[PDB]
Amino acid sequence: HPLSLVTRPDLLPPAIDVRESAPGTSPGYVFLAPKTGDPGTLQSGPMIVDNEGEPVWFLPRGIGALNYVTAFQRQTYRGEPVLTWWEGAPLPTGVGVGYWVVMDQSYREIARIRAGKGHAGADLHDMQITPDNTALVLIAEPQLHRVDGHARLVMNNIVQEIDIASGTVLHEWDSLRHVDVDESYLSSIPLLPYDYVHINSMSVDTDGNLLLSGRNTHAVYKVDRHSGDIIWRLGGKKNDFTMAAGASFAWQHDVSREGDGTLSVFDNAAAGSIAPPGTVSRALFLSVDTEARTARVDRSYTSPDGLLSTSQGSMQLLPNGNVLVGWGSHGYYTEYADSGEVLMNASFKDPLVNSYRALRFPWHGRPTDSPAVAGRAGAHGMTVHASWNGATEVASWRILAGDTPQSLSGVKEVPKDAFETSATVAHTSSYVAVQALDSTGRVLGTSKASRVR
Ligand SMILES: [Mg+2]
Ligand SMILES: [Mg+2]
Repeated sequence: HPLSLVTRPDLLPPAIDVRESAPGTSPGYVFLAPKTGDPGTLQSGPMIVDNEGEPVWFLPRGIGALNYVTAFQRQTYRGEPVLTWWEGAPLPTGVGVGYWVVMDQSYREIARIRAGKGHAGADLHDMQITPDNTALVLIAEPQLHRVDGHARLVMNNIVQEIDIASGTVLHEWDSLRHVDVDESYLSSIPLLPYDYVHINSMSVDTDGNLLLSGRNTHAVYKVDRHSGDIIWRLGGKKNDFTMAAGASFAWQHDVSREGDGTLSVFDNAAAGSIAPPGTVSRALFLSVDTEARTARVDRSYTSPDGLLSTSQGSMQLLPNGNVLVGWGSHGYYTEYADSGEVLMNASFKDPLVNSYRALRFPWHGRPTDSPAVAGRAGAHGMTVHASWNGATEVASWRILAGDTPQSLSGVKEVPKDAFETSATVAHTSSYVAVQALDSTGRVLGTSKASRVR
């Protein structure tokens, strides 16, 4: 697991093993938020890696076990590509109270999305920036609710649509207001708040209505954007559609409408003893017929390692037709072709490290700092180390050497082959520096002059 970096001893990004990387893997980078279940004694935060698992960007923003990072992905705000992730405190039911960070391509925070007034914070499970520059945020707050005549404590879910610039709440959807408690499949703990629906995904369908994934009800709800009425229920105790054998899902995550028209559902299909022997989690693409009220499996993708993710997970349809799956509780992620052939299979070197999602996006990082450099003298001469956290366009490094910071001269150019590239030179100098070069040889940035040690 994380070996020391010479130029950045403050960064300890988790290591990843790519057991298979066949040709045809979609371009772009993989977005992860590694965590040690929670405080793991290892760094955690948003991470961007390449197809070899080598880190491209890593930002430690963990605060022990009182405040951690999850649900890292790329979104679009005001037509510009941005980074979003969640930070906050965990709760016993597995939900959290926190906020969402919005950061630009220069890696500075440009916005922070919080729950509306009157609520402690937003839940960690999902958040979606709409093309209307609004925020779909999930609030999970305990409320007293009369079930079977008994007053009980239940885990209510509120979905708010919030303008980013003003923070004003434009729409609000109360789950206890449309979904009954006895629709849940989860057994009742007498002291814990009854997490009856446990929404973990929010998506906007092609018609503008909302698609909400209820984990503990095994159901997907189509909600009118304005009136808040439930259009239909897919799965669960009040299912509107006819299901085949393997079309029914359970404890599912990450539901969205795809370009081909199918509905994507990550069927975890199990929980942690609170599943039939042999079941595996599967990535589901379903064709739903609203006229006949039926839904069948278009295609499904299973793990080559026979994994059964009891929680978390993600799926993504890539532009070339590939399917990228994040196995959630299991620290694996797999990219398939349409035919189901495995193109990329990767896992964290530490088995205790996992990520909520594993998504692929193109990214163009423009760091506002300078490259980091370090030089160590020796018998051969000098060994020069170079890194630039967040830089995506660096193709090679130019090594500068000189006796004074003002008399630096270029001695050697080497390709970038890792997050931190190391190269030796047959000379010994008093100062070294590096220049990051893109594929055409244009200079992207220059490090400070570093005294050789
Ligand atoms: Mg989302
Ligand atoms: Mg998805």
